[PDB]
Parts: sequence; C-alpha cells; structure tokens
Amino acid sequence: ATYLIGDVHGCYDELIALLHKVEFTPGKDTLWLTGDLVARGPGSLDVLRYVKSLGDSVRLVLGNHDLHLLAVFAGISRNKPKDRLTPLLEAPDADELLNWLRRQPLLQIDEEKKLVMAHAGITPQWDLQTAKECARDVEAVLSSDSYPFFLDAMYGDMPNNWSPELRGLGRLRFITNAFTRMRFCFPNGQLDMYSKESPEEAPAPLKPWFAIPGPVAEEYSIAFGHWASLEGKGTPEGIYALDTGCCWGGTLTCLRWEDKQYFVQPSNR
Ligand SMILES: [Mn+2]
Ligand SMILES: [Mn+2]
Repeated sequence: ATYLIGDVHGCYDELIALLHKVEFTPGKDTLWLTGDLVARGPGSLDVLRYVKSLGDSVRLVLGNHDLHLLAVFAGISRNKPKDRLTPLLEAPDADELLNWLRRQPLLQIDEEKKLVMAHAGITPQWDLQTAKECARDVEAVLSSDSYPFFLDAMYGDMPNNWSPELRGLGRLRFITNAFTRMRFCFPNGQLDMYSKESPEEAPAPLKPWFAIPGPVAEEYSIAFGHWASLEGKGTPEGIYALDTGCCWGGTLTCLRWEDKQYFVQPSNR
C-alpha cells in the first residue's frame, strides 16, 4: 500500500502511532511525506532518524522548515527558540542527518498513479516538464558542496511571476517559493507571499493556487502539505491537502492511495 502523510513537524509520537494504526510495513508499503518534518514539535531529531532509515520506502519532498533547518545548520540563519531544533542541531549524527536531508527531492512524481507531490503544490504557471526542470535545478544546488550560498540566496519574495527567461538568483528564489511557500495566487497565476489565512478569509482577488486550472492538475492528482489554515478542506477533485496542523494541536492525517481512505491521529499537545 501507498500512504501519504502531511506535515509531521517533529511530532514523532503521533507519526509512529499513525503508522502503527495502518500497520505500515517497510518493503510491502511506501510512505510519501509532504515535508516540514522538523521544527515546532518536540521530536524533530527522532523524526529525521526514522524517516532516513526508511530508505526507498519513503518518498519525501522538502518543505520550508526543512530548508530553514538547513540554513541554521550552515550558519546562514539564526535559530528560533520556538522551533525546538537544538537537540537535532546538537546531536552527534547531525551532520549525517542533515547531509541526507539536503539531498532529498522537492518534487515526487509517480506516473503509474499519475500522482504528484510537492510541499506547497504546483504553481498553475508550470507544466510538468517545467516543474521537473525547476526541481532538478534547486535539488542540484542543495546537494552540492556549495549549498550554503544557495540557502542564503533563496531568501526573498520576488520575483513572483514565472517566465522561462528568469535567470540567476531570481529564478532560484521563485522556484523555492513556488515549491515551499505558495498558498494564494492572483488571477494571472502570480504568487502572493504574504497571506496565510484560509481561502474564505483571504482578501480578493486572491484565490488558492489549486483554484486556478493548470496543466499539471489537469493530468495528475496533486498531494501537498504546508497550508495548515486550509485544515485539509475545500480542495477540488484530484487535489489532496494533507496538512491538518498536528504540531498546532490539530491532527496528523494519513491517506492510503489505493482506496483513498483517511486515517487520523490526534495531536498529543
Ligand atoms: Mn510548510
Ligand atoms: Mn508546515
């Protein structure tokens, strides 16, 4: 079976209990994770160790908190106490865990299920081939010896409009925001980087990225995490919002792909 779980945010206890509920069996089963494995929750260190041990029984995409973790580790960015990253940053195997973490994809595609995963979704301004090229480009810089320069360059909110003629730092920033930060879109598809409210509370003319028809969503299902204020609600057919705010006192949600059945683990916080 194929299982998809949203933002774990260090909620190791709830992750293991959810996986025991469905009797997840490495080897017979595969786990897809929407990223943001770390921060906010108490057990970011245990979650990384466990997800890394899954090997090819796990298909991960990196979220914005994963990237922030890598920026702190490399001394690019300052640690926020609220993130509870210190046990992970101070662990003896932190190098091993974070070098593995930076080599993970931004995008996962399964042609047989016609299923696509990214942390925040697929911008409607991208077709599949553009999405893949963009993920390859940012993954290539993240798995390189020079990744702290990228992590520094990535921070920013412009440009917010895709073009195949975007070059250099601006192309990198947009790619990073589209995969890990996107929520709302203007009618033309351009990213809005500031609103994190629910769709009904958002100011016009903002609509959610998935309410704007795009080439990927028309041929593929898309699963994503990231957008907690959506609460997993209000998406169209074929769009699966899996982040139900576990770290925030919501729930950890698992979707089994074969039968589209949901399993829910309440937050222990
Ligand atoms: Mn996120
Ligand atoms: Mn998140």
